[PDB]
Amino acid sequence: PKYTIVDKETCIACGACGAAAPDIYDYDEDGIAYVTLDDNQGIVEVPDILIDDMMDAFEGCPTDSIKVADEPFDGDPNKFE
Ligand code: SF4
Repeated sequence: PKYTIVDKETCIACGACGAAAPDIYDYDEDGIAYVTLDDNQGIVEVPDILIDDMMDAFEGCPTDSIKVADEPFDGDPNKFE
């Protein structure tokens, strides 16, 4: 499976990821992206049909703030660093 999460500390509120994958990423009041599937906890598996959109958003993020993994993040966007 695949899991995703936003490191909100490095996000620059550019708007690209919600356009590339609107069913996965949205923005808080401050314009900072988060994963709507699981309230940015990195615990809900991304549906198979959405993986291509997720990878588009991941590759397109200017500051490498979107994370992807094959194992849950359990709330920590920096788990795999
Ligand atoms: S693409 Fe990256 S920097 Fe831009 S809003 Fe999404 S997470 Fe933030």
